[PDB]
Amino acid sequence: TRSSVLADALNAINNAEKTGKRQVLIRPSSKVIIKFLQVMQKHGYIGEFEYIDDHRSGKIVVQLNGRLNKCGVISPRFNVKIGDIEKWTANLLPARQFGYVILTTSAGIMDHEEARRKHVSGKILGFVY
Amino acid sequence: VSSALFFQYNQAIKPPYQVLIDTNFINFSIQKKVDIVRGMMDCLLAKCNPLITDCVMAELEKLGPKYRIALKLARDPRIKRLSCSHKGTYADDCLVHRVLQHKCYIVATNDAGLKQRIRKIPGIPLMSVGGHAYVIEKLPDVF
Amino acid sequence: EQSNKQHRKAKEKNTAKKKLHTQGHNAKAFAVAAPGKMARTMQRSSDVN
Amino acid sequence: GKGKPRGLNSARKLRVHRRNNRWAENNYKKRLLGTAFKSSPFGGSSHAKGIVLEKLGIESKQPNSAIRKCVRVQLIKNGKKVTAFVPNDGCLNFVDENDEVLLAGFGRKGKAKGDIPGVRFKVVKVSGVSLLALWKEKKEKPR
RNA sequence: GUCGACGUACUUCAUAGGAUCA
RNA sequence: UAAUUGGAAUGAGUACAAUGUAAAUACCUUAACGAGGAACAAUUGGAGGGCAAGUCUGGUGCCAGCAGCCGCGGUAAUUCCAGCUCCAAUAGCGUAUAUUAUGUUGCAGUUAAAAAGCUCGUAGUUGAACUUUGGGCCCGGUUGGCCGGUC
Ligand SMILES: [Mg+2]
Ligand SMILES: [Mg+2]
Ligand SMILES: [Mg+2]
Ligand SMILES: [Zn+2]
Repeated sequence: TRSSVLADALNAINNAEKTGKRQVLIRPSSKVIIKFLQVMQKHGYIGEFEYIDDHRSGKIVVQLNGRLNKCGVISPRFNVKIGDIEKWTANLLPARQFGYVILTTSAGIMDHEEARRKHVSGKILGFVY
Repeated sequence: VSSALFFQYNQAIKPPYQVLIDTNFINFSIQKKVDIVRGMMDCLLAKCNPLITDCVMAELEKLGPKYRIALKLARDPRIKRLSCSHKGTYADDCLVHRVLQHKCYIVATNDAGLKQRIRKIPGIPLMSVGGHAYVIEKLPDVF
Repeated sequence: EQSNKQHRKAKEKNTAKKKLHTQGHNAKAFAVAAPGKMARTMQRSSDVN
Repeated sequence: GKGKPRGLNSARKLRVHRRNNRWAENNYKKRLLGTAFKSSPFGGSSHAKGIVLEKLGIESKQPNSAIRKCVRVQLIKNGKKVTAFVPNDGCLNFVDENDEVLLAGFGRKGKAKGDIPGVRFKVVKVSGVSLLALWKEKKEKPR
């Protein structure tokens, strides 16, 4: 059955932006989907989006704008130490200075070049480029 | 039969090098996830100056929007853009004319046919991505 | 000029993880702890015989 | 997903699954069970002794023909009798009958104009001395 | 016993396609 | 291309001696000797070339093929590829046997390796969303720019 809700969300965005649509509807929406999306939004990969509220898990509607090449999830949330940041970003990005690996640290959900500055690490969620 | 060439040494190729990229060097770089500038540093162990020709850039722009990440990689600011005095023709032909007219570039490419036609010309080393990195063939200053 | 297509048969009991039990015993269990040393010393002592 | 598990608590499953499906790889079961050498002709060994049982082609007119160069040799470990090449056809005078030839694999990389399928060994040392040291006339054969 | 079922080891059969020329 | 010859150079070796060392030996140093084929005589492998009043095989002639250390004389005599040409590594070089360049990352299962006939099911792995969010004030770190007071 349904296990990763974030994987469903990123796969629905990915499919419905490959084919050229303009706004996407993704049901359910945890706190993690909001924070992962705010990280994608800060860097310009998606437009605004909005959480519509039933009295249930809740749905989101995202406004895409083209600039997104791929996004995904890394499915066992592997613990990542502080050198393994750079082994991870060499495995899953097509050129080692664009795209952001996104990871869950004790100081928030953030990309990797923000977790370099603050000197933290944590688990690993996904990626965008 | 230029004044630099030995029997087959070709000693006008020296650090820092100048490589010419083909259109399917970029594809297999994106596929095997090596990076252009540091990949050539990690094989040649010298500085590099990747160059891309107007015929090749036209070919990249001809692919379309499914291959737009490779185009994003090719418009990168530190890949210089050598301009070429051509009608505007097939890429591999423009590479061969560059090689014959100056004999001081090494050629990074991956198609077998262009590999053969370069190999006839004596003294032109020939990088190509294989496996996991940028293997170089006919360069006598390796290690 | 009608040729039918070959039905590719399905094997019987001859599978590389079932061959290992066909002799007296379970042959996976009589092994060593260092095959490299077994090989180099076995060869040398063969030559010294 | 794919066929395999991926959750972060299934190393035991992955480790056992590799430990079973690894005995189905012929080099693994070959090198742990210790079967690895009945492929090789000699036993485990790299050379093998033998008795010169007789010569072949000693009455063959056509000189330097391969069947002129081959002797027929009984091995002392098994008891099985094989055929063996000999370099430099003049060196058929050195082996007589009941010598101890020490044979090595012939291991030829390629096959020539008039060669033989079937000779697989070659004679290295004849009764202690070595055929390069008799043919070069360094030593001589101690009877 | 030129015996059977296996288990090892090895051998061998299947390679040309297009274009131009005569 | 060299195949004669002109003097200069030196240590392998031998050695008074001193040094070394427990004692020697050797190294380091050094009188005296010590280089023309510098006979003070580098090697291990593989590729080619020719060798006829020779042998052997086959054939649609004088040929071809194998091969050629075997021919007519001659071995204190023949003084012959002076003693055939290249190639690679070189105080090192060759041959045999092995071995080396299963999928976490990262494999494959319609049609040519391999989805159990079927469902139930314990261990095992795995499992929806939700609980402090947000604002306001102050403090300054460490950069970057205008700066460079300086001898
Ligand atoms: Mg099948
Ligand atoms: Mg259960
Ligand atoms: Mg949950
Ligand atoms: Zn051009």
